[PDB]
Amino acid sequence: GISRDNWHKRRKTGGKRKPYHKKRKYELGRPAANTKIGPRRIHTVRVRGGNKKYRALRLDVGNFSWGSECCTRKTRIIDVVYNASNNELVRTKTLVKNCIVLIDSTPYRQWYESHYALPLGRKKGAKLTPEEEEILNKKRSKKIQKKYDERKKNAKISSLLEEQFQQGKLLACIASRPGQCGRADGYVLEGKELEFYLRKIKARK
Amino acid sequence: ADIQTERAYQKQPTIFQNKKRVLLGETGKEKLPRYYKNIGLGFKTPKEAIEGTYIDKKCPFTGNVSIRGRILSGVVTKMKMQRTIVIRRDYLHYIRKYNRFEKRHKNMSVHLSPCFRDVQIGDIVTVGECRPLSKTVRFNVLKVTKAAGTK
Amino acid sequence: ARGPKKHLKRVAAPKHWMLDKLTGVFAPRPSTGPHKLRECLPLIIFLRNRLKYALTGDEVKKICMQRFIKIDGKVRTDITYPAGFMDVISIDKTGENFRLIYDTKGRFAVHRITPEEAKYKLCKVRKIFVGTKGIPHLVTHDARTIRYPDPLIKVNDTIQIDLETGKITDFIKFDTGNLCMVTGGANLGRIGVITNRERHPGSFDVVHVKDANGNSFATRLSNIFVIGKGNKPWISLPRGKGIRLTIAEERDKRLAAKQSSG
Amino acid sequence: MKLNISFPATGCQKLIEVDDERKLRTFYEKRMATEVAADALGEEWKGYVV
RNA sequence: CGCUACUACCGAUUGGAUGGUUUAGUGAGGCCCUCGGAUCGGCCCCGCCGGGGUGCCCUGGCGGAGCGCUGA
RNA sequence: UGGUGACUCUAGAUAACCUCGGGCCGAUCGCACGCCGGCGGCGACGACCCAUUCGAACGUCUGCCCUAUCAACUUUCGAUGGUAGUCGCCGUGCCUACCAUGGUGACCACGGGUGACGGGGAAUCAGGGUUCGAUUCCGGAGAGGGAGCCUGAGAAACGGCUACCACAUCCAAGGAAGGCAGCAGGCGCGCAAAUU
RNA sequence: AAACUGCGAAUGGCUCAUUAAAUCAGUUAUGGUUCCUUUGGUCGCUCGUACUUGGAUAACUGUGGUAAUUCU
Repeated sequence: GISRDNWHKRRKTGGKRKPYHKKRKYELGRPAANTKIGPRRIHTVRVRGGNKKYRALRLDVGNFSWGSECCTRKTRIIDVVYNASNNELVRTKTLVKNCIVLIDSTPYRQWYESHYALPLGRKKGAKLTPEEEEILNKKRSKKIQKKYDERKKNAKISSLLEEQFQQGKLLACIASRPGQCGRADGYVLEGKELEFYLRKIKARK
Repeated sequence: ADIQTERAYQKQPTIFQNKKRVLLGETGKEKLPRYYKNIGLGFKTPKEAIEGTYIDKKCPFTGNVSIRGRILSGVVTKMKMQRTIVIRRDYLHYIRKYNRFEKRHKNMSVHLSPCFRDVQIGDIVTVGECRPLSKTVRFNVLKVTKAAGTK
Repeated sequence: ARGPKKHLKRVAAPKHWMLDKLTGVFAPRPSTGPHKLRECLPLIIFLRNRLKYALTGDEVKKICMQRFIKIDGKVRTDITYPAGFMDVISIDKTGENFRLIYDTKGRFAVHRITPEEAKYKLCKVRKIFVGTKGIPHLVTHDARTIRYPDPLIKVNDTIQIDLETGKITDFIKFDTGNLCMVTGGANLGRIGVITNRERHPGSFDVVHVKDANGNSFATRLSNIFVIGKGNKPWISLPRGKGIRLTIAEERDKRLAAKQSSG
Repeated sequence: MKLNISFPATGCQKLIEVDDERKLRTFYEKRMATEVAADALGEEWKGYVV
């Protein structure tokens, strides 16, 4: 079927190649796993040596990482916005490695609330939702508030990260191969990487 | 001297560049940590690799390649490819019937890292064997010796 | 092609088995085991070709299936089981124990050992690695994994293990002045004292060895198997003490033995 | 056509050769594993479902 | 230069012979249909008395159907 | 912790994830009769994972016959390289997208021919060579020709399957079944080769 | 005996059609992979009906279809 052999290829000098054998089993290739966004559907393919590969066909959930804070949570994948290989891998919305995706910010935001001791930030319109202000105000002893204050001393979130957190979406990069492991994991874009990919998306649009 | 000249972000995969900093202790770009290794067999890491900024995943000093196998040599003949050059290896092959030799050569396409700048056609380069980096490239330039006929 | 081969042509067999070409087309293809195919000795060769206890492979099968043969203290019923360097073969019914030691001509000698010396063996360690919660491990030429080794044991050293418990009893460091054996190549079977090691990074190291009579030879580091500390061996050497004689002295000794004995 | 009828309650079987089309008409155009009231096969098959 | 011992080239020949050598179309196929799913399956709303932690209700054979729930 | 010439090695630590087609931590057999509602000795068979035991696969450092009445070849179709991916057991234009025009040649590229499988090796000895190697050992390839697969650790397997092409067997004409370049044997081809 | 299960059937044997840096030979590498089996063999390292659980299905018994098969 699909072959990955090099003896069908022209020589370095450009001369033609005459095969000495027909296609072998160990030189095979398989159709791509165009891992779209949808309810989790993963197919298992048996590979050389009896091992198993996880050919993910549909995924909407991934284990992404917030590298600066070292906070990785299970998050929902919302959209793909940039592909460095082909534009059609964004138009058809396939999950491949090193593709830029939109992920939810709710788990990271909630962990940040469990981190929250910062001064007044963006609390203008308020929320007025009871049993949520416990995680921000609470009742706490003196040394617990001292620890929270010493944590606030080293709290610093980039403006781009804030702007993303307002919209409920975060820019992330798929660092795994969904068509080979069945998992769409990665890390949230930060710093110059985030700036570069934001410029890429802006120039594309 | 932009490094990000491709569609994807260029960075060393080992170095984490998103660590939290301190506002009162930061004025200007402080530092970007550089990943480099010393390859074996007594080859010294060039200065431009240690203090450079280029991203080369095939660089023997700042990349993912490991040098193992044959250590060869050759003279640079063509420099018309991105990070890849063509070297020529001349040798004498013995013909037993006539008890004499003949000149023969083979061109090897070897990878040249950006740590070797201003390498000229005719220079003697020491190459080390690595894993297949492309269809024809299997060697990486480890040291560049300036030709005797140079400035 | 298409998966592993299960036969061994008699002329493609290792030459140190001293097989003859007119007996059959095939040689006993040694089974997979702790020793390599080309540097082992199948149990059938030892029991039939060397000890002459059996005339055919069927009789070797009968002997082995009577659970009479013990290799390294374990009963082995496989007639093509690969027994190799320093392996102890104990036959309790006849009350003799053998240690597989190369003779000076590169062949496994029939070297009889006392039952006290049959309770241990020397194993050259091949790699040391740490795994599974910082537990050091040790791999020998015998494919034995020994957990929690002494931190002073490094690669190319030889340990002494008791066969009953399978635990390290002592070890010899790889250093100049230590007695060694050559387990591969032209000098295979020779015994001498290590004099100098030349290190070639990225390539094979070379170890230089001197005999008791001052003959000096060299071989690759992988072929060196240190026997004892200093110039004394920790195991009993064969009838020849590892000295390789030139063909002239071999002929002279043979002629003298022919003359003296009638 | 022949009919191979079995009664699993007793584990008894009997192949009755019938060449009577109007008795077979009740089975036509019906797929396997469908339950058909077989009263047209004979005057003793009343109240039978096969 | 009016005799034969003397296959091929040129054949105003396209008359013939195991002759696949690549365009352009059609087209086999592990059905990898995400449109497909009468069948086959321990509770799912019962027939009813198998019998209990209470000849008195967390029950051990679905007689037996309903694109309602789930399963290859 | 410990290694290598060299790790983005090994080991460790924190935050999490863990597949409809799930994921390892045991629902079973062996004749003797023995111990202060319980314990015990030898085994057999399984099973993740580590150890290159047997390998396989992929890297071309060097070496191969004749031919110029074959001098330029490769690049809608990857040609040489770079970046990111897909696929693959893995490295890799292996494949895709974008980018740069490269890459190979009189030190014979490319093309053609071979009554070319390669090698160990075989036919005279002055020395040097010239021919041969289908053939029992090693490596490769193929099972009428192509192609595609299932199972499996391992096959693109053919004394496995599925098609088409060429032949060809039985048939009640609805259908069914094929692959001796295995051992013997036939026919054919031949100057040329054995016993069902 | 049958039959289910496991394993082997990828070895061996034959032939040399294809194949001209292809195969192959010496050398080296896998720090760029997989590996049934053998041999060592992490195998109470998980912190809220276990005195043994469940659809089945072959062999076997019976009814058959087809001119025909190691069909069913």
